[PDB]
Amino acid sequence: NGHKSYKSKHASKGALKRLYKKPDKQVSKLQRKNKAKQLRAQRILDSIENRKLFEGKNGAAKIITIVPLVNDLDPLDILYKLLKCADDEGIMDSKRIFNVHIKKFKSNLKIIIPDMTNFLNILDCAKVADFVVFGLSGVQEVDEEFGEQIIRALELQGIASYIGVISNLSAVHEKEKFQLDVKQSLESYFKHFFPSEERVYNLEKNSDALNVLRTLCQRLPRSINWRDNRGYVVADFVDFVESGDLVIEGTVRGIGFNANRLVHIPDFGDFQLNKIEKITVFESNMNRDTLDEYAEEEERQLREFRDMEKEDREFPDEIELEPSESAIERLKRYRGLKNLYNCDWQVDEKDPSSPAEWKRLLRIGNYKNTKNRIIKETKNEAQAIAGDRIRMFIRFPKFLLEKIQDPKQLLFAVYGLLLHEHKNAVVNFSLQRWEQYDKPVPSQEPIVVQYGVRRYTIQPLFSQGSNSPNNVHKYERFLHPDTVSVATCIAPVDFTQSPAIFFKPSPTDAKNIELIGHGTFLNADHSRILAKRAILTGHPFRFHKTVVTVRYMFFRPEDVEWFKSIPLFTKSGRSGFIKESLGTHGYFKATFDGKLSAQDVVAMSLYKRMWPMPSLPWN
Amino acid sequence: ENDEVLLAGFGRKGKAKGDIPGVRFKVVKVSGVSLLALWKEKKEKPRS
RNA sequence: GGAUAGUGGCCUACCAUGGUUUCAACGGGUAACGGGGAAUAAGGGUUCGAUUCCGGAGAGGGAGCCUGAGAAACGGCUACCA
RNA sequence: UUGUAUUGGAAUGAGUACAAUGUAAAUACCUUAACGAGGAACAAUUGGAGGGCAAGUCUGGUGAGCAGCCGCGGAUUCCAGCUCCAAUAGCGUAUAUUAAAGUUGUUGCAGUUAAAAAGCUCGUAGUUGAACUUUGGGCCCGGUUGG
RNA sequence: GGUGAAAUUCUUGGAUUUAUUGAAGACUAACUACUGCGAAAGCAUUUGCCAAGGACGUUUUCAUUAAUCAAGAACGAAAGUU
RNA sequence: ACCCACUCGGCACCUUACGAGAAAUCAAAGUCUUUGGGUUCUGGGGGGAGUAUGGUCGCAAGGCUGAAACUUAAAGGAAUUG
Repeated sequence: NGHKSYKSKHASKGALKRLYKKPDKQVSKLQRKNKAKQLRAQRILDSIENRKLFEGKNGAAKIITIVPLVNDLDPLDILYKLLKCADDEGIMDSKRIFNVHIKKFKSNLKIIIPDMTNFLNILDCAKVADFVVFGLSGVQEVDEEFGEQIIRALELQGIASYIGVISNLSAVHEKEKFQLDVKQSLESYFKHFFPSEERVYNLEKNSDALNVLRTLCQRLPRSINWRDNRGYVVADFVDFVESGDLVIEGTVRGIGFNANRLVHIPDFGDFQLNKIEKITVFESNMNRDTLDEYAEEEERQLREFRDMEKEDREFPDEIELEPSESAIERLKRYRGLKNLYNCDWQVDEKDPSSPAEWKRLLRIGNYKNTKNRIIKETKNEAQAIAGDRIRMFIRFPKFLLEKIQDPKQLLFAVYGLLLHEHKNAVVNFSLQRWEQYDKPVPSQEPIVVQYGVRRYTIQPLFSQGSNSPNNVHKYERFLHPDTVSVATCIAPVDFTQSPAIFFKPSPTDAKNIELIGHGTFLNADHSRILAKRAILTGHPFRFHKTVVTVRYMFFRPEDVEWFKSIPLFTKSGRSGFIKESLGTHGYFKATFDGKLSAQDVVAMSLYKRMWPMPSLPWN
Repeated sequence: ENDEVLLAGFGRKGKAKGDIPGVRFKVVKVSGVSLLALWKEKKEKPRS
C-alpha cells in the first residue's frame, strides 16, 4: 500500500464494521464458609461408605497370607507371635486356613498359609490376599535362586498390600546395637523392592507386634485392578451332588456375580453355574451365554539356536540359494515390496496357509471403547455384592472329583469371567526379558504364559514395536537382546489388560520353572499384519560407466527374468534395478544411483505373510 | 491407567514449556517411586 | 429514680432535636489475633510475623448459674442444637 | 631442585573393648590396657561440556530425542565409551518472595512520531502564593586546641 | 443528451439553440495571502440599530483581591430524532 | 497616503546549535545521573476487549464508567542500504 496506517489502542468502529460477519456474583464470607462445610460432609460420608464392609463381626473378613522367604523360619512362629498380642488366649489346628475374631479390635481375620513346596501354589495363594506378610530371617539371608524369585514374581502380578516382618533377630544377640546393625541392613534390602515402605517390624518386641496387629485390623488395602473388575469368592466349604453339581459357600469380594455368567477355576477351566442363593435363590435362566469356544540330544537343539541367533545378529534375514535349486519353487510365495509401511497388504488374505478359523474368530476394533463399555454394564447387572454370604451350584464333571482337596488344607478359589473372554481372537502382548535371562529365544518355540488367573501354552511370533499406518510389521526370528517387543498369537481375550508372565517348565530346577520374561496384554488386533522379510545377496564383479554386472544371486536366466521387477539396493544405500539376463549361468547387469565397487554388496528384499498359531490350556 | 502420580510445575511459572503446546506439568513420582530411580535401575515398581 | 464494687442511656419515666461525613462517614472484603521481631545490607524501601517473651480470646455450637477474695470455669453443674 | 612408573619403613581414627569418669540410674562425649589398612574393597557423590556460562575439530551408533531462552537433528547440542569442568558430605528440581530493576519512580520513570495531554471555557473542596519592621559599632570576661 | 462505446429519455403540436420579460429558494466567485477575529466548534455583498472584546496610551483609582483545579455548570462540525 | 529610526503586543519565516535527541529533527522538544519554580490529567509487553456484568444519561440511535479466566516471544519507532 505505501501509507502509514492509523493506530488505536482499541478497534475503531470503522474496523469493527468490516470485521462483522446472568449477573456476576460476589462470594460473601458466610456462603464461602457454608460451601466448604457441606463439601466436607460428603467426604466424610464417603469414607464411611468404604469402611462399612469391615465394620465388625457382621462384616466381611480380611484375607491375610504369610510367606516366609527362608525355610529356616517356619510360618507357625510368625502367626503365633502375632496372636499373643491379641491378649485373648481363647484364640490360641490340623489345618492351614484359620478364621479368627479379635475382640481387642472387633475385627475378623482369615489366615491362609501356602505349601512352600509348591512354588506355583504360592502365587495362587498370594493372588487373592489383601495383605501379604513377608517373613525375613536375621540369621540367613535370602537366596537368589528361590527366595528373591518369590518377591519378583509377586510384584509383577500385583499385590494389594505388603508388610515386612522379622521374628528371630535375638538369635544373633551380643548387644542390641548388633541387632540394630542387622535390622538396618534388612530394611535397606527390603526397600529396594518396596520403596513405599521404610520400616520392618521386630516381632520379638511387644510394641512392634502390637503395632502390626493394629494395622491389619484397622487399615484398608489397595485395590487390584484386573481382579476387582471380576467377581471372586473363597470357599468356606465344598459339597458335591450328581455330571456333578458342586456346591461352594463363601463371600463375594469382586464387582459381583450374576447367575447367567461363566465361572473359571484356575486348575480346571471354565464351568457354568446353575443356581445362586443368599445365606432368596437365583437360578440360571438359560437366557445366558454358553461354553462354546467359537462363533541328552537336547544339547544339539540348544547349540543350534545358539549358533543360529549369533548368525542372525550379524546378517539378519540373509538367505543363500544353491545350484540346482529353483528360485521360483522355493520362493514363489514371496510378494516383494518397496516398503512395508506403504504396501497395501490385505489383512484377511485368502491364501491357503491362513488359518481355517477366520470368520470363526472374534474381531473387535476399538478395544478401548469396547472394554469400558462392557464393564459399565457388568457392574449394573450384578446380583450379589461384596460381603454377601452366598451358596453357588456349579455343573462339575464328576471325574475331576479326584482332584478336589479339603479347602481347610489347600486354597480353593473361584473367579467370574467377562462375557466374551471365552472366545478366541488374535491377541497382542508386550514382552521384555526377565532379570538375567540371556538364553536365546526362538520365535516359534513353545512357551507357557500366565495372564490374570488362567495360563496357556503359546507359540509366539516376535516383532519390534512401532506405529505403522497399516499395522504391517516385520516378523523376527529371535527376541532382541535388549528392547521391549510385541508378541502375537491366538488366545482367549482379556478386557482388563492383565499383567502377563512368561516362563518354561523345567523339572530339573528346584522350582520346576524357568523364568523368561514379563509384560502386558495390549489388545486384540487382527490388522497387526506380520511380514516375513528375506534378503538375497550377490557380488558385483565387473564395472562400467553406465552398468554393473553381478554374480551368484541367480543361476538361471529364467529366474532373473521372473524376479526382474523388484528394486535393488546396496547396503551402502544406493538403489538400482535389473536390466536383463546375461548368458546362461544367470548373471545379470544392472544400473544404480551412482558408482559401486567390489567392496559393496547388492541385495534385494522380499516379503511373505505370516499367521499366528493357535494355543491350548496348560496345567 | 489408574496409577497415582505426583506432579510438579514445568519450570515456566504457569506457561507451557518449549515446543509443547499447552503442557504445563511434569511427572515426578509414580506409585510412590521416583521416575529418576526407575530410569537408572535403582528401584523397582510394584504393580497394582 | 433503679441497678452496680463504683462512674456513665447501663436501664426506666418525662422533655428537647440532636450526632458523623469528600480531611472519605456508612457499607463490603481479608487464604487478618496485635506487638517485641524475621529475610533482603549503598541510601530510601519491599515482603513476612499460626510459632520460645508481653497482652487478648476459646475449650463441638449458643444460653444460664452455684461455690468463692477471685470464674459467667468446661480435667464444675443445668437446658436446648449437632 | 620439578614431573612420570618398580620398591621400603613409619604414622593414625573409623570401629570393637577391660576400667574409671559421666548420670536419679543409664546411653554418648572427654580419658585409656588389648585388637584394628596397600588395589590402604576401610573404594564420595550431584549436575554439565554451541552461547548466556567453567570445560571436547575425541570416537562408535542413529537419522526417536535435547532444549528455562536463542537453537541442534532427515550429530561439537540425541544415545554409548573415553577425557575434561564446577561445587563437595553434600548437590539438583518445583512454588512463593527479595536484590540486580530507574518495569511503581519522595530520593528516581514516561506522554510530537514508540503505551499515555481530556473538544473548549468557567468554577467549590485540595495544593500553592511578591517585597518590607534592631542593623551596625564599641568595651570586659571567657573555655578548647595548637604554638 | 451521455460515454471508453452505447441504450432508457425528449422532439415537425417544433426538442436543443436565439430574443424580450417574470417567479422561487439557496449561495456570496475573481480581490484571497505562509494576512485578520473568536474559549473551541468556527467566521467573507451593502446600510442601520443593540450589546460585548483585545492591544496601546495614562504622574487616575482599590490594595493581595492571586495560579491550577475532583464535584457542579455554559458552548460544542457533519450525520441523526420530534 | 508614503519614507526613515525607536518601542509594546501578535500570526509566521530564514540561518546557526553554546544545548538536546533513537533519529527525523527542535528557540524549545534547551537551562537533567552536575537529577527539586507552582499545579491538573494519563500510561506500565502483544492478544482476549472497548467484549461480559453492574450503574447512570437519552424518545431512539447510542454516550460515560469498565474486568477476568485463557493465550503468546515478541509486537512497535526512526533511518540508510544490498
